[PDB]
Amino acid sequence: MFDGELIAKMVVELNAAMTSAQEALQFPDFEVVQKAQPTQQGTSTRPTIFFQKLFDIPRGWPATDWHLDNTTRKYVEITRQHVETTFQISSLHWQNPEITHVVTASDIANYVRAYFQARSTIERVKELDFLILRVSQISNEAFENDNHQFEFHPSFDMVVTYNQYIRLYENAAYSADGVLIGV
Amino acid sequence: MIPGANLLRMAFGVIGTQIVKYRKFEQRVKNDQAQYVSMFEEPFDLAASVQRVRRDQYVQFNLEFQRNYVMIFANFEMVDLDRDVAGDQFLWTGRVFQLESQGSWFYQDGWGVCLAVDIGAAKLTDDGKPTF
Repeated sequence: MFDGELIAKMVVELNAAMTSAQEALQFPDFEVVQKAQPTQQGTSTRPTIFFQKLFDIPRGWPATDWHLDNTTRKYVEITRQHVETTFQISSLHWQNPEITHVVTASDIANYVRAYFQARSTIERVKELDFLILRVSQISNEAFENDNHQFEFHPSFDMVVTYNQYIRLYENAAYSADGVLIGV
Repeated sequence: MIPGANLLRMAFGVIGTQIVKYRKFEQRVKNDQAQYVSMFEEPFDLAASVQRVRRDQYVQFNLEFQRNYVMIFANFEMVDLDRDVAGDQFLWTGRVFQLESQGSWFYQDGWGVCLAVDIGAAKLTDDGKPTF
């Protein structure tokens, strides 16, 4: 019930990180896209950042709070589950040998990581209802693109922690009818 | 010259020809959630031969699937998936198809052959026409 809103907020933050990445070092434009496109649509020549969902690890038992609706005398139970999702964040930017202001795709991924681990961005993301854990590795790997050249597709896993709320119903009671029996 | 001219144009003289509703890619933008949304040119009728391809059912994740294929020979420039470009789309028998392979031959000869997958049922117009 949250991956839509989370993906929207993550897209906003990723586009902000790309706008900042345009300032320190320079690329021709950028894009931020989801890797598994639900319809047939191509990879972009421009330097882009991809993101994808990988896991979802619930953390701790669900916490159930009880809220009275006061109208129908029904205890609405609110089950909050803490969630650590894992986002595979990758980058793609072909390297031109002729140009001199070179910025490999590993560097764009590294800047995204370092931006998303700074304390100010952490506090902003906190104000946007989730947070970010540590990124412990950035894997720069080589492959062949469709032009039979060599390209790097670095990627790292970013753990994003938040809560998701479930609303259900339960019956209330305002009485105590005991039976005091004698041994 | 034979690799010039148009071999499919003369081949259409003897064999029959189906009419498909072709539609060409125009631009493509990211909506919210970073998925791209494709948009296209105006649809237009195309004269083509749409032969079958043997489609076989398979199993994935313990379910059963099947990919529906048609091989279209058309006298037009047909482009599928490309860097910064999405594939084209044609309507036939109330079914949407998008190109998957690309037999080229256009700039050589003017015609082309493409393998196209089915996508789903067509939208039905108020008058009953099987077009979007």
